[PDB]
Amino acid sequence: SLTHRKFGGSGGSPFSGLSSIAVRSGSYLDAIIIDGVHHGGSGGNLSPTFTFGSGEYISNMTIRSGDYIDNISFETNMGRRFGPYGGSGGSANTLSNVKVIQINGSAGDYLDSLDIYYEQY
Amino acid sequence: SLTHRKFGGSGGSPFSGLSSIAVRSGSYLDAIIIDGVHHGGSGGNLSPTFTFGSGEYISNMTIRSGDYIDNISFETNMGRRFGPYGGSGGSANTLSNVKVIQINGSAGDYLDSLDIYYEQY
Ligand SMILES: OC[C@H]1O[C@@H](O)[C@H](O)[C@@H](O)[C@@H]1O
Ligand SMILES: OC[C@H]1O[C@@H](O)[C@H](O)[C@@H](O)[C@@H]1O
Ligand SMILES: OC[C@H]1O[C@@H](O)[C@H](O)[C@@H](O)[C@@H]1O
Ligand SMILES: OC[C@H]1O[C@@H](O)[C@H](O)[C@@H](O)[C@@H]1O
Ligand SMILES: OC[C@H]1O[C@@H](O)[C@H](O)[C@@H](O)[C@@H]1O
Ligand SMILES: OC[C@H]1O[C@@H](O)[C@H](O)[C@@H](O)[C@@H]1O
Repeated sequence: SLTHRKFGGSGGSPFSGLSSIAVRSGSYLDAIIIDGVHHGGSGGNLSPTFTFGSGEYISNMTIRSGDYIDNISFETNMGRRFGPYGGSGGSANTLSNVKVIQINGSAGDYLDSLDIYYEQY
Repeated sequence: SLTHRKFGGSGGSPFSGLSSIAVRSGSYLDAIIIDGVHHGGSGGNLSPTFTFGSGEYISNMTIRSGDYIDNISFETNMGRRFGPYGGSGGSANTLSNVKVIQINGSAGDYLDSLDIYYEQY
């Protein structure tokens, strides 16, 4: 189970460890690039990079998947969008009214899977 | 509800969105640097960067804090240690037998606070 703990005082401006996302994609997601770190293979084409502002987070997301991640799109709490990138294989699954905290996953030559850590509202 | 969800298939090798950590420190934590992205001020001295290997995550952490983050130390499941860095002020608190998932927080000229998301085992 996901939990959290706060340490420290009340000062300063908020930040998140999740800074940016890009992907390489063709018919599948070949790779996801998190904070500049490449996870996956060398196929497909490189998307533009989406950089989160302060206070910004993924609030809704659609992931198409089967054996691999086929496609990703998301929208933030500030009305910004990323994607869709990828193909039309697999089946869709959507998250709505969330706050994504972290993106982990598994990868080889492709992005096999995403493990999304989030608050569900 | 804090939760997580897996999308996709069974293949590939796990990765984390939290790839590396460094700090600037003196008597306090001046800054935390997450996947190279700086949060905090330019005081103190810059630590080496700690980069997580495959299958490696933070398993134990000690944070000293008061009005700021005074000190951080952690150990991974592979037995590698980071820190301690910072000073001897504040009060200590420890996470034990965890998997750290994400590090968020707040910062100004110093690291004011951390919000650590983790699984407790
Ligand atoms: O995304 C999976 C594959 O889709 C194909 O259409 C592209 O030509 C490849 O480079 C890519 O690896
Ligand atoms: O996720 C990659 C592929 O997995 C297969 O199991 C599905 O049948 C395809 O629709 C999908 O494109
Ligand atoms: O990413 C697609 C695949 O790439 C291969 O190189 C890995 O060994 C598989 O486990 C994985 O399913
Ligand atoms: O970490 C708090 C402060 O500690 C002092 O010992 C250092 O000289 C400063 O550069 C630093 O900003
Ligand atoms: O965290 C910065 C400082 O906060 C104060 O509230 C504590 O009394 C000090 O011990 C600590 O060094
Ligand atoms: O980070 C320590 C301090 O730096 C200042 O610049 C900010 O205005 C304070 O909110 C913060 O507590």
